[PDB]
This record gives sequence, C-alpha cells and structure tokens, in this order.
Amino acid sequence: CRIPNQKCFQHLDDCCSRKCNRFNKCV
Repeated sequence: CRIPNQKCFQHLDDCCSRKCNRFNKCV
C-alpha cells in the first residue's frame, strides 16, 4: 500500500488506512 499524507487518486484503493481524500492525500 501507499502511506498516509502522500499523493493519490481516490479511484486507487491501496492507501494503508483505506481512504484517499479530495486534497489528493491518503488519510
């Protein structure tokens, strides 16, 4: 997975915490 506070697209579910948000960041 990708780590919290780094850049993502909300259609890509691989954030270690589960969710990407509207500011392009993983929660």
